[PDB]
Amino acid sequence: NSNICEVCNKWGRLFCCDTCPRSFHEHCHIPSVEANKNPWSCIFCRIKTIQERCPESQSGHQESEVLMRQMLPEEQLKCEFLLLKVYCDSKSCFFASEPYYNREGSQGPQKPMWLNKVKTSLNEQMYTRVEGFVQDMRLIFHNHKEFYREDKFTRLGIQVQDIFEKNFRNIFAIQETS
Ligand SMILES: [Zn+2]
Ligand SMILES: [Zn+2]
Ligand SMILES: [Zn+2]
Repeated sequence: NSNICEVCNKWGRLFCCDTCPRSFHEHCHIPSVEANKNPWSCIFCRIKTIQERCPESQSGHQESEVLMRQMLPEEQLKCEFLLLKVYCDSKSCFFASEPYYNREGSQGPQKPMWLNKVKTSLNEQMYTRVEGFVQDMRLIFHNHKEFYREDKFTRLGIQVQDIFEKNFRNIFAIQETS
């Protein structure tokens, strides 16, 4: 197995996947690495298994249909994985914890949002449809773009949104378009 966490790229107290060479800190993995369970399979392995069991699940889909899906176990897992893929980018640090807004010439958002809040919301089964999760994720970046206006720091929101969107299209097998 790897000797660094797949998500944050640091060593420490790591839990090793039994079915691939990846390793994780406890709370870097999503869901948090399960207490017992030998063997243990990581979220990358669990997603791969879904795909292998239903090869047709990789045919293209319409985003509108994906968003209306109820958060049954497989959709719950796909959203957990998509959230984890965002945390895998180091630029996710800017969006992880609760933000505050005090900048001359800007007003903070009506509905603040951040990655750890989405993480808790998933853990607590607060989303009933995929749409709920995707709306909160997109809100994170939209709030950032709006608040930072013309400051070049706005680009961090663009960059992390692009990682989110690319992974959304891959995980949920959204039909390719120009
Ligand atoms: Zn980690
Ligand atoms: Zn694995
Ligand atoms: Zn089948």
